[PDB]
Amino acid sequence: EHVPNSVRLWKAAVELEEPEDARIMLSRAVECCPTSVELWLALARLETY
Amino acid sequence: EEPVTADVINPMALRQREELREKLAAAKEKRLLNQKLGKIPWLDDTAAWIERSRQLQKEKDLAEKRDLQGLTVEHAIDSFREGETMILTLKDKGVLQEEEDVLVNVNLVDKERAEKNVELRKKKAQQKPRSILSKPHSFRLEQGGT
Repeated sequence: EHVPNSVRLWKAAVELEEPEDARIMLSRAVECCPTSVELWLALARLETY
Repeated sequence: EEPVTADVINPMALRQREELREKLAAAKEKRLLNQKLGKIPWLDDTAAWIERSRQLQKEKDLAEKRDLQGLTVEHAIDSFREGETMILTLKDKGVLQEEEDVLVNVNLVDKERAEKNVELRKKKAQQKPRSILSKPHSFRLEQGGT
């Protein structure tokens, strides 16, 4: 809720969140930190059809 | 004739008493501090939290647009000669030794030591000679210098 640029908090939150909410949080983190290639890769891991 | 009341000094029972006192003090501190420490929807859903986070991100984006009085000097006032200045440093004392800090010049102390050694090599209100053993030329600074 303090909007941290750290990916570790986002990574910890995503791994225990619902997959749809997980990808939404990953998109929010990407908006906060575009350089976070891990979040983009995780979102691409759930890119669907 | 009759000895007066004397408490038996037990060196290692006193240690037990000290340990018990320390434990009681620690427990009291814990009890006191827990009072100062024990005073302290969106928690169950994630989509609402992400909506709040996006709203706060939008809000953040919108908001983006000299005085040494009292220090003793362990030297006589007459020891210091007019016309020149000279440096004082703290005298060495143990950290646990609770005593007032005194200001000292190494050269002046060397001079005084030499004077004392010269005096002792040539000297060969009650009971003065041994009063030095049981028991000093210092002045107190006020508003800087004196």
